[PDB]
Amino acid sequence: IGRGKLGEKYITIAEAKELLLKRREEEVKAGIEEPLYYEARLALEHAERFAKLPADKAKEAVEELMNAFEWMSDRIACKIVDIMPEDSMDLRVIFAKEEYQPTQEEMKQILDILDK
Amino acid sequence: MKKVIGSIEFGILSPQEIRKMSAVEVTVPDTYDDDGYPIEGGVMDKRMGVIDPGLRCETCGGRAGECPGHFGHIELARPVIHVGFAKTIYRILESTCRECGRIKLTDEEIEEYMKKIELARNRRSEFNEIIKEIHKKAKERMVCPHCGAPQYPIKFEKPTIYWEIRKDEQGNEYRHRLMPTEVRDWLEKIPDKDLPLLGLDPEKSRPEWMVLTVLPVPPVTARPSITLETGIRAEDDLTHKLVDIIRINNRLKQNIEAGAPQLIIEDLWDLLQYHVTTYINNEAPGVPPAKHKSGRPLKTLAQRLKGKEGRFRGNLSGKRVNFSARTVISPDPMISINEVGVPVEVAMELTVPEKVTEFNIERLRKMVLNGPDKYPGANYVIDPEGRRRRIMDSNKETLANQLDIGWTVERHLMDGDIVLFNRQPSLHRMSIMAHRVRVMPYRTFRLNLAVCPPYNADFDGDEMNLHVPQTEEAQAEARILMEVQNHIISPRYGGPIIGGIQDHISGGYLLTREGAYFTRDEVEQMLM
Amino acid sequence: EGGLRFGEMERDVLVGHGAAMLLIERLLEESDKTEVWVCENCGHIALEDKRRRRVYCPVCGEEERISKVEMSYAFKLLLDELKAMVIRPKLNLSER
Amino acid sequence: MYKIVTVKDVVRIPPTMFTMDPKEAAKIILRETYEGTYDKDEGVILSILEVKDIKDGIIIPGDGATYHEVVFDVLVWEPKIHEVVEGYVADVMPFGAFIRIGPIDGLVHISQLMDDYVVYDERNKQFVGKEKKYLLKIGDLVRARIINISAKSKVIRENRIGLTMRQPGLGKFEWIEKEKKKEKEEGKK
Amino acid sequence: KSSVLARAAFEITVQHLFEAAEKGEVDNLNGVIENVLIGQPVPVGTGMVKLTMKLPLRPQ
Amino acid sequence: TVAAQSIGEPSTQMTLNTFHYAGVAEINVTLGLPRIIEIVDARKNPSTPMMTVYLDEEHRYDRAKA
Amino acid sequence: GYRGEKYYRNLDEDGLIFPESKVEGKDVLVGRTSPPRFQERRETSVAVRPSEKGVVDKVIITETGDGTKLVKVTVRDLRIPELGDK
Amino acid sequence: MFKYTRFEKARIIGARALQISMGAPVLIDVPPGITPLEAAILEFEKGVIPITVIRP
Ligand SMILES: [Mg+2]
Ligand SMILES: [Zn+2]
Ligand SMILES: [Zn+2]
Ligand SMILES: [Zn+2]
Repeated sequence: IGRGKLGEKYITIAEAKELLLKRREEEVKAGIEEPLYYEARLALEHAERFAKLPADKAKEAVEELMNAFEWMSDRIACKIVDIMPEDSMDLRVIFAKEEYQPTQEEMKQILDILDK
Repeated sequence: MKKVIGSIEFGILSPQEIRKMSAVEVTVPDTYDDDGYPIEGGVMDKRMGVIDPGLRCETCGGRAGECPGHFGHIELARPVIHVGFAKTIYRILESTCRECGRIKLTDEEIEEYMKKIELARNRRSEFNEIIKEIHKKAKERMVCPHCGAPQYPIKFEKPTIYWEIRKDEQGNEYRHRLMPTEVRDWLEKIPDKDLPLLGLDPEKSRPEWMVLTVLPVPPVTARPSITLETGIRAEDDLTHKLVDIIRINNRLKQNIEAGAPQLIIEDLWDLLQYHVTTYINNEAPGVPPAKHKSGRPLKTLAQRLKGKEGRFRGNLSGKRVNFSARTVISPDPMISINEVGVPVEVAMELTVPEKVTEFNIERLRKMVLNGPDKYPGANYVIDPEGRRRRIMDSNKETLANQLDIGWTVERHLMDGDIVLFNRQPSLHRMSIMAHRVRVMPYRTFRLNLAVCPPYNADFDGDEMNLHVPQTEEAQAEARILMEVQNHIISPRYGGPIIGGIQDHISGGYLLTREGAYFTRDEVEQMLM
Repeated sequence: EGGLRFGEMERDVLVGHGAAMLLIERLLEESDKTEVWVCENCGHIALEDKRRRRVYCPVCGEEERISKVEMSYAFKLLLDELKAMVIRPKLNLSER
Repeated sequence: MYKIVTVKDVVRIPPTMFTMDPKEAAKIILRETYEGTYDKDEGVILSILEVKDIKDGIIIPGDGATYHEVVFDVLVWEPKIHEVVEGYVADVMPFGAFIRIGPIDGLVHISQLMDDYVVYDERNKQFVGKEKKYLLKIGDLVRARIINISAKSKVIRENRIGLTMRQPGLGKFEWIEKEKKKEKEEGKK
Repeated sequence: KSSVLARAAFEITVQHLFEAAEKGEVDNLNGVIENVLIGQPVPVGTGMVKLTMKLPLRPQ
Repeated sequence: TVAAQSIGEPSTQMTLNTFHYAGVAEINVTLGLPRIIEIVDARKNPSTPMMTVYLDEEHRYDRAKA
Repeated sequence: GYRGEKYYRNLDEDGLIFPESKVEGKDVLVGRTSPPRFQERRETSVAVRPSEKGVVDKVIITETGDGTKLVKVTVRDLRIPELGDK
Repeated sequence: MFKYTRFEKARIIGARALQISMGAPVLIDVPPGITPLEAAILEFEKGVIPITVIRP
């Protein structure tokens, strides 16, 4: 990427399936033979494999995870929203992805939020 | 997306950098083999590049033109002294100490010199004055302040020879001949904190690097070989000198390994040092220039850069140019002062690239149809892709039809085109001006006579040069800045320069003299 | 079929007129056009690899930043000739 | 993994596009240049969403086009080591399973497939279970941690991603269900 | 003159080059001669003019 | 550059060989091109150092006092 | 290195130009092929200067001092006075 | 504008001529057969100029 970085935003795959669909409609109404360029429908299949999470409700789950506890970074909430670790052992598994393993009552409230 | 060179920082090279930069070590002192096929490890090794057609290099491959050329290296058996840095080496040796390698300066003197040297370090002259003062103060000392050792005086000889007077019995101070090895050991021990006091930075100029251990070999393209009448393949003098170095240091390595009497080793060391000295600078004072077979001194790197015909001036400052012509000048008062009569033959050869747009498609199409033999025609046509075609009678119609927006046509010169007109020598600014083109049948440039005083030209055999700008910005600059009518007033004294000469003044006097009268027919004819 | 000589005096004349782009066109554009890659920390001429399709710094071992710069053939040869001696010219790059 | 960043840059607008609005032309040019390319420090550039604002142009000598500084945002799938990725497996090869981890496909080595002795199918060519008979199907997704990031060049297809499967919590959804049943049995006892 | 190349082009090229190498001087290329050597626009006359333009050109 | 050319172009016109004859009531001084070269090169001492001594109010109108 | 066919258009079969023939520039006067040593044959013909023109006046065949052959050809050109002549 | 020096006028005309040659449309009707440069001069003389100059 070019000179200067002006920030970043971590967004769920359900938060970009609709962006890929915007590209889809734009290109087809443009008359392009390919509904979208290379490396993009391959990502669209991955998006639609777990596209069952509503994008807006996904972001609601994110913001509830931010306001639930302070050690939360939007990438973590993104992956929890993507994978739905309703099983406690699975949430220990993502806890291992993190550098540390916090309190499991926090995992109770992640289970609460995941039911959105 | 391209970048430009904003600044250049000069520095001295290092043996490690030489080793990393080079792609081959040249050990075989041979240039060429039978039927070409350069000897591997020779002075013409294909690793450094390829010059002749039909062969590829190995580092980057490609045609002879495609290969930019790559550097080699030669690892010398024993260190030698660089010619250019000889005087600096002498000053460093006679200023710094021998044991600790520190300058012969007191700590408080070092502190005050540090304070003043940074202050206003921009100017070069004061910097050199401070350097000379420090050098003198260091030289005047006898015993090093840091260690109580007698710094014996050191002497210098013009062909890079140092033989200090080492302490002898009864203080005779016998002049021990210094060798580059012990000089290298002397220089390496010098610390880096006081390096600025010696006029040296601690990054791109290390005193140890000042003495050679491995030297590079210029790429084969940098040392081209020109085939003579009988295919002699006479190479550049640099190649011959390199062959000499390789043979000499090969034999030096052999007698070093054999452990022969060290006198022969010293003699070979001196021969190698002299050869390297000639390679760096063939004209360096104190050495005999190395002439070629016909008694002509070789033009090494130093002479290659310097001189009127050297690299720096006469090769980048000025060069031969394309799209130019030269012929004699004849007078013509019937054209405007901002026009030049151009022979039709020159117009057919010189061309101006024109991009095909909407408002000139018709004219360009017609002129392409004219071909390259009728006057209002073209020579080459450039398609939008980039490939360039040549106009011929077989493909005139097809090329004319294929012409469209975005194409480029190399048309002949036309009336109204802008060109550059110059006469040498170019004493002042007005020696080059821009005139509009007007094509004429014969073979001489036609220049209006009122424009003679600027060029300082007379029609007694003088010759003038004509230049045709090719890019639109160049054409606009020539049209707006250097038009003839814009330079009527001279910038030397603020008066007119392009005025009447000779017959103009005399005929004016004849016309407006007292008693002059003209009839009806004369009046009408002269007014028309 | 040689070309005419555009000496130093003509260069000073063209400078005196103040035509920079005309000077560029007469000097560099129509003779010895060149392109060269250089690494952005040493300034040494980066060595492209036709085999690996990748540019790199042989002295520096760098591939993260390599830029392509236009220059004259005479200047490239002068840099080579300076590097023939112990002179090391370090090029600092800038963006327009 | 999907993420959007905001980056400033300068765009070269050719004179042919001098009659349209600057924003649309800048979007087209950016789509041409920064798209379908894997950045070494960022990941695979996927799509330019929209250019936030565009400045004026600078006429560089010798070019004739206008260079405009611009700020814009792009969505990029960014790989990162030591993370779980839920990708479609495919193109299983006797050295490694090829997991469609997004725009790029990741590699799962035969040994990484399973804790048991290294096994891979020959006739059926997906998976032969020597001891635990745990099998993998191409049409089935699996979730896998990352062991290495391959960052070679700007192009995507050259690079790959190494994913492990031995670690607990990762496997075929059938294997995950079996492990969950084992955990439930252990916790109920 | 601060520029090394400018001084070298005039006279005594080799000595000036070696002296600059010793001192480790830096050439900022702010003169006519250096820009001519590298083939970049000289900073006099038209070489100092800077231009901008509004993109949405209306042919009218 | 304009100033340099304006000083240099007329330089091809003055006589390098001046009169070399002071005559009467004059002192010979280098003229033409050599004088200009000496001025430009700022030689530590000129070829013909000649001074000009204007008189004060007294001794100016009186030849004998002159 | 074989140039255009039109360039060798007035040479006799022995490789020498016919006297009193018209040449106009870049036309071959003596056809000569050199050994490929720097299965081919380099073309090393002697041709008129690119910008000149005239008529062949005389052709001389001699044996040089070394025993090899030597050929000298002279081309005459008419020069009517025109603009620029001194 | 306020006043155009010789160098600024030359620069503007050159830039406009280059743009016209590379494919930019002309905002003034022009006679047929004209070169791009003379079209630029006609455009400048008419007074329609789309390129402004930046002063320190
Ligand atoms: Mg004369
Ligand atoms: Zn090569
Ligand atoms: Zn000491
Ligand atoms: Zn480097």
